[PDB]
Amino acid sequence: WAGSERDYTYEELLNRVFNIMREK
Amino acid sequence: GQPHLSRQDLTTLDVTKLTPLSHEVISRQATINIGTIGHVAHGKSTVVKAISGVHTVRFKNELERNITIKLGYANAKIYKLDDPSCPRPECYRSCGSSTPDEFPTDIPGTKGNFKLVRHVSFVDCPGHDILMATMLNGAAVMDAALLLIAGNESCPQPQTSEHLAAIEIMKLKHILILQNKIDLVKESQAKEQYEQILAFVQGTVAEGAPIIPISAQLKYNIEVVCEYIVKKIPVPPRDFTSEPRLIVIRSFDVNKPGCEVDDLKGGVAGGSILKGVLKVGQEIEVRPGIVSKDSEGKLMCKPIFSKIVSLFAEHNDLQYAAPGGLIGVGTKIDPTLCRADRMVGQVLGAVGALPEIFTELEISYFLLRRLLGVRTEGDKKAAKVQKLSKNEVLMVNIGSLSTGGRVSAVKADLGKIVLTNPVCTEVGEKIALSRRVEKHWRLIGWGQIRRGVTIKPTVD
Repeated sequence: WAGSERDYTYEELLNRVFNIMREK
Repeated sequence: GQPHLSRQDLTTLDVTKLTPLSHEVISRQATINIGTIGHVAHGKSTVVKAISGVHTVRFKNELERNITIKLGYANAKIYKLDDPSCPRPECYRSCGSSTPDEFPTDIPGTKGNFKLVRHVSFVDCPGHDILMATMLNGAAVMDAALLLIAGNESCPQPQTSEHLAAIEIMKLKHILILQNKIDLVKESQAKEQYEQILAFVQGTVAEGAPIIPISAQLKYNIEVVCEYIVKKIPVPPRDFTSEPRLIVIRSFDVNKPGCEVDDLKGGVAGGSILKGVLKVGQEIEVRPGIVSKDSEGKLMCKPIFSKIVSLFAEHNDLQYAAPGGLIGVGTKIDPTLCRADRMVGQVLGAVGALPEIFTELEISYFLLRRLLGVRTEGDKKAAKVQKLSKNEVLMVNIGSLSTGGRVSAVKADLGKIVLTNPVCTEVGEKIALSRRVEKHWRLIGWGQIRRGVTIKPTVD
C-alpha cells in the first residue's frame, strides 16, 4: 500500500492479520 | 545429478569465488542457519512446517537414538518476485528445497516469474541442547534466531525466561520475534501482549527486533518472516578456503535386507560442515574411526580412510558441499561401521587436516550457579547448581560434538574430565558442560581445554 522499504511496526502487521480472519 | 536445478560442475568450481549467496550453491543446499528458539505446544514445529513445507528424509533408521538431543535441520527456499507491481511482502515466498530455481507466479500479480533468493536451514532441537551446542564454541552453528511466543498465554510465560536467557548467552545479534497463535486473540489482547513482550525484552538483545504476528496453522504473514530473513538477517561470513571439516550427526546403513551384491553401498554419514568445501571423489579421513581395546584393555584408534562417493542435501544430489546445512556424505566405508548411528561423534575431513584425538581433558571451568531464566517455584535449591563432584558424569558439548565425561579431579577450578569415547579437538577450544537435573540435560557452565591426554592414531 505504501513504499515501506524500512522496517514496519507491530500495528500494521497486527491489523493486517486481523483483516485476514475478519474477511475470511 | 537432478534436473530442473542449477548445474554443478567440479571442473568449473573455485573455492575462493564461493560466497554464501552463490547461486549455484544456494540452488541445491542451504547456506545460512536460523535456529528456532521456541517451545513445543506453542507452534515451534508448526512454524517450521509452514515455512519449509513437509520433509520426507532420504534415509531414516528404524530406531531413533538421542531423539531429545538430535539437532534437527529443515531446509527452506525463499524467493522474491521481480515484478514491482506486486506489493511486498507478497513478493517474498517460502517453499521446499526440491522446487526449481524459477516458477511462474501462482497469484494474480500481473505476471512475473519467481526467482530463488536464499536457502535457509532451521536448527531446531527438542529441548535446549542448542545452548551449550553453540554457546562458547561459536563455529558456524547459526547466525540468526527465531524467538517464538504464543498468543493464548500472557507474556512472560514461565517458559519464556529461559528462551531470552538462551538468546543472550548465544551472543546472537540477529533475532526475529514471531508471535504465533494470535489468530484466536482479540486486538486489545494482542496489543497488551505486545506491550508485555516489549517490556520483557526491554534492555535486552531483542530491543531492535521485529515482533511480527503470524499464524502458523493458517499460514498468515509468513511472507513477512521471509522478508525479514532477506533484509534484517545479514549474510554471515563463511570460510570456503580451508580444508573441509564435518561433525557427524547421523549415520545410516542404506542397504535394504535381501539386496544383490552389485547393489551394495557404503556408509552414508550425515553431518554439519564447519569450514571448507567437500568434493565428490575426495579422499577423506574420519577420526577417531575404529576405537577398540587391547587384550589388557588399552584404548586404540584407527582412523577410517575413504572416498566421497556422493553428497546429498535432503532430497537433492550435490557435487560439492559447503557449510550451511545438514549434508550427507555417502562414502566407501563398510556399512557395518555406519549402521544405526554408530559413527556419531566423529570428525570427517581432508586427509592429514584433522585435530588431535583426546581421551581426557583438563579444562578451566566457570560453573554457573542458577539455571538460566528459570523460575524457582517453592524449592529454592532446585534451580541452584551444585559444585562439581568426583565421579560425576557430565555432558561435554564441543560445538556439535557431544560426548560424555566423568569428572576425575578438581583442584581449584581445573577439572579433569575422562571422556567416555575419545574425541577429536585441539588444545584451547571452548567447551560447555551439562548435568542431568531431571529428565533432561541442562547447561551448568563452560570452559577451555588447557591440556589433555592424547592417543596416537595407529595406521596400518
